Amino acid sequence: ARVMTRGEGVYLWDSEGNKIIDGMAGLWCVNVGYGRKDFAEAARRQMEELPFYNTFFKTTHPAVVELSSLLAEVTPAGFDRVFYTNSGSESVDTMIRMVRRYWDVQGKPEKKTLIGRWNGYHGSTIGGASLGGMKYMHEQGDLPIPGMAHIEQPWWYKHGKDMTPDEFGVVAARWLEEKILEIGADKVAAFVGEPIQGAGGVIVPPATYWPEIERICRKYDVLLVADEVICGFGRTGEWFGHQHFGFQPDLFTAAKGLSSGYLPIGAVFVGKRVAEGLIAGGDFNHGFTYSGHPVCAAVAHANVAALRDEGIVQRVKDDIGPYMQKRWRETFSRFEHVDDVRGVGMVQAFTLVKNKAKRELFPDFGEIGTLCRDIFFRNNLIMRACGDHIVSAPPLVMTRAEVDEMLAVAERCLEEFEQTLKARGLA
Amino acid sequence: ARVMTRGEGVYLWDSEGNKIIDGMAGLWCVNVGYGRKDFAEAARRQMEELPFYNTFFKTTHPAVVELSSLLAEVTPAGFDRVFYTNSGSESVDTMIRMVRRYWDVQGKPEKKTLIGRWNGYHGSTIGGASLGGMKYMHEQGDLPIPGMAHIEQPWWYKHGKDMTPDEFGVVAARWLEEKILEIGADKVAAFVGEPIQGAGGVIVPPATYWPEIERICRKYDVLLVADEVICGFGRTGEWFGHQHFGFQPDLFTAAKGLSSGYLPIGAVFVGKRVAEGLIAGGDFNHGFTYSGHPVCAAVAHANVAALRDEGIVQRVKDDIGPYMQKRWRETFSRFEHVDDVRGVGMVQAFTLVKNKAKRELFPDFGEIGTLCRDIFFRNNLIMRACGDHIVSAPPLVMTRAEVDEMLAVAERCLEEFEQTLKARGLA
Repeated sequence: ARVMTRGEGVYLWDSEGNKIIDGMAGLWCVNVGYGRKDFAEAARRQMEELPFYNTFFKTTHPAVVELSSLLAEVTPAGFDRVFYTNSGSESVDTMIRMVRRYWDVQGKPEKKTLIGRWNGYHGSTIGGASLGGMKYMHEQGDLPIPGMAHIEQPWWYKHGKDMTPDEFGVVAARWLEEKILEIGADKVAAFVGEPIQGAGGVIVPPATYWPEIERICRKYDVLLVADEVICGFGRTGEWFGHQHFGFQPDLFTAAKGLSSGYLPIGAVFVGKRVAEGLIAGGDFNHGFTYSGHPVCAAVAHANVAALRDEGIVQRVKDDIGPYMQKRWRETFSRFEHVDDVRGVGMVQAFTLVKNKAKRELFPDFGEIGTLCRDIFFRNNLIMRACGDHIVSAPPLVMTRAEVDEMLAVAERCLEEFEQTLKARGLA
Repeated sequence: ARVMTRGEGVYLWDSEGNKIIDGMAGLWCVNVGYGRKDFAEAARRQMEELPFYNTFFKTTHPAVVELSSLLAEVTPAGFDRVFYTNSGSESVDTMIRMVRRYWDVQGKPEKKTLIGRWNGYHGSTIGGASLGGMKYMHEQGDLPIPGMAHIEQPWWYKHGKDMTPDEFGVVAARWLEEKILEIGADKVAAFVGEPIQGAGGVIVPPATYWPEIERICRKYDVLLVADEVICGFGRTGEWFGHQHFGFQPDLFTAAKGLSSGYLPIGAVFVGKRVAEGLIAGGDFNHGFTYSGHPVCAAVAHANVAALRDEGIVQRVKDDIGPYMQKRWRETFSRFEHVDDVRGVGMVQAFTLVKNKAKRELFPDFGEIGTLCRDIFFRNNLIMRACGDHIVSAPPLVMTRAEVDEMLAVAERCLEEFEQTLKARGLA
């Protein structure tokens, strides 16, 4: 009977008048928060004026031109080429086609294999699911399609053995070199990864990881792609997660965080090297020119402008981010069954564990996470479980009072969670 | 710089006040025509009120519920299960995954091959391009992905030899039986086809074709899938092209015709048998419940309501359709280098040919269509060239005056085109 009635800021309300804290910002994407009535006006105006632009005209729709110009002001130097899509999933599928076409154009038609990671998520298309490494997605299908390979994820809690996180980062990155050499560098087109793995559980790699991944890609002349599905548009305090981790990808993909989810959209941001190679090839020219639904572009422009002009991204970096990260660690580090408390900017997580001292996970990874999640939900807090990882990505506009409000509810729920563990003898 | 400034009804206007006739309704999809300010109000209202619906609630967004209920009132019996997407390309990719999962659930994981047609078009994803039969899309890669096969298209003008269209329909459909038997029925999941091939040049199959295709699919336990990317939402005078051709697909895919292109959207309409088979599996349940961007759904609802309530689809069947078809044939049948004048409802075409009597096509199929297309554009009429086929699919609301206006401009260009052939000695 429970229906959602409205949203404002970080809150949702139901038909019974109950306030719900959205600690996940819809699908990790409602970065400016709920209730942006100004976006509705942007959509209305664009649709009344010119919701279409026909290819009969050799020019680009002014709404799309304006969006691309704003994006160029906020994206790293050298990403003047943007190919618009309808979603993060389509962005990934397009990027796969682009990376393969680039090598064809270069006269290296064998260079077609993309390398991803286990527990990596890259959307839901046949191609994206194949690049992804989600156990259940490959489990129930014909995946992966040819020319896809996977390396283990940089999850220190599980795989670190006796290494420090920094030592482990180097070893985890070197799995890419090992895989490139196993396949043959001349068969490898790209490595693709989320700066922080989102759906996998907010797996935050060690500081040593991305620099070594980047060194390895450059050494073997393999393209480097960041999937900014979740880290894009201010989530880490930088505009894009790759900026936080300090690597410089050749292309990066974006999902509906581009519009804070208010209309469906995505994009592939294409760097100078690949853009020039594809422009010589010619078969993405239609897309580079005529991609982007004008009404969706108008909403995304309003959203990106708000992110910049209202100082929202800067505020994550300098203000609410450090506050959230400190408070997050203060709140959860004391629990007997919580470990690997982690996060940066406005994405954060922890893992529910059987025994901290032994780094021992619960068996049937996910059962305990579901149990904890159900408690959060009963208490009108949205934070999700990915296996036994608990994850949070609230709207970036969250105030310190709202941070503290959310944490107080979560803290109460964790106390309940541990009581239920003990009472069922699983502790 | 020639820029588009506005659209109304069947007309587009440029920056220099020129009135252009859109004989193609955007991407074959602007079915209610341009200037629908009421669609803008629907989008505004939905975005102000509730543009999101969170999975925290186990209910469906009211705008999506309302859209699905309306669609069920106009779609064929048995398609109560709809899975929304952002585009026709995503619909196809989703449909491929569904068809494969359905057989997985039935305990037949070997039944994975989908059969399409040469010159068939099913969107731009890796999966869709592989199912499609566009030669250039394939060799611009290492498509198709595995588990895809193709049969020849039912194009009588080229492949009919000395059969009548109806004899040829049976022959062209039996190519499917041949391919199923070659592969083995136990390895074949589905046959997929556009009721009329759109991008392939409005190839209209003989009346005998679809019933034979259906007989074959049912005999060999192969699913039958209609791609309604272009035939959908009133184009043939029926709601869907499969209804015109009198076949019952097990699933069918839709593109942004669902919203007349005003916002990006698509859908997979899933028949009772496949829906029941998937609901047992459980892994499209999230999509079946939570698919559909609510703002896009509100615009699509307004569009589908207008198509029904303003009598637009019925008018194609009983009124403007017959008129267009009669006038089209009256206008083009007389020309020396025009043959196979064809169409139904508001989709129509012809083929530019070297010699009618010999059914001889121009060499380098495409050069000639382009030169005819160029004349059309110079005279501010948008009709598309697919190889040497000239195609038209105007907004369904086009009036008799506008039909005659359009054909008058087309006639002048064809009168011109043939004069230009001789002057080059290509005639």
